Amino acid sequence: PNYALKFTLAGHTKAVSSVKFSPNGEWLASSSADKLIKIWGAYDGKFEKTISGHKLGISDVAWSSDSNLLVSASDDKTLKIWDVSSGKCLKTLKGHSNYVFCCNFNPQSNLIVSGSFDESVRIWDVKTGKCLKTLPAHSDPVSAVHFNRDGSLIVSSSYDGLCRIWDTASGQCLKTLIDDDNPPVSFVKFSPNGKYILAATLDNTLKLWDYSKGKCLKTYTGHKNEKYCIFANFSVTGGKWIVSGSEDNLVYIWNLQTKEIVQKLQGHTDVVISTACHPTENIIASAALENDKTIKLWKS
Amino acid sequence: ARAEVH
Repeated sequence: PNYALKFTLAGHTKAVSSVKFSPNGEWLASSSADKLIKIWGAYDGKFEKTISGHKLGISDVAWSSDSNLLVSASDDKTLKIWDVSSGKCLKTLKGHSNYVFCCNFNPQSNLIVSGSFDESVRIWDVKTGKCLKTLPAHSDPVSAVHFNRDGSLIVSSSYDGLCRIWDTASGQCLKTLIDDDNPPVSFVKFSPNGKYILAATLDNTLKLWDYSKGKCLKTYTGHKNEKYCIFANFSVTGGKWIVSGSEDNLVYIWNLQTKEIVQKLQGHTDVVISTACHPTENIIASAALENDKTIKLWKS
Repeated sequence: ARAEVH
């Protein structure tokens, strides 16, 4: 690929924590330690609006499949469901006993899954805002949570070194994945086709697992990741790549099949904590920490 | 939050 810097989005007053493109490709949502969520035009990077309400820093924000809602996870121990068009906070999800770190809607956007420093994973009803189930999932902070293609499964990752797959309906632990070493698992998500799980560990490594067989199929290395929970993505609009931020302030792009690094994006002045891939165009959004505070849009 | 090391 040939990703080139097109726009730089300035606005957050503290480290950016996550960036996500809306499923309809129109917008980019960002969360920050500054307690705010900001919306930007996906193609022109034009600032759209700011959504406020959280009392402390935000670690994650995610879109509902129809692009109408957002859910955010904050250190104020709550998650908030927002109506993007009006900016309204529809519900504040209370239940976690410690910082909420990660969140996602299921495919039908009728449920939300969250991970917390309280070591649990919670499943919430979107319409009522009530917690339906609490899973005693891990023995250390939960770094990521994601639903599979049909929402029947949830994958979670934790500093305890484990990746676990849960049955959404029963809450039973169906599988625990871990390799020959036990470094903290800082991020995890299912692949677009739902067959695999991409997991990041704080030993500078990304791995693609066939969770059904419980085997590691690919390993991606070359970047730096030993301290922060950096997101990773499957880029599918053009070539099939793996994308991730790095602690050396660069965005890394690997060939998913060959595992070779195909490009490194330079420009940020601090750790690239989050990256997102546009659903239809070859566009990548990247966000950096405290010494940088900006979001960058790259196009190939 | 995510911006801080655990």
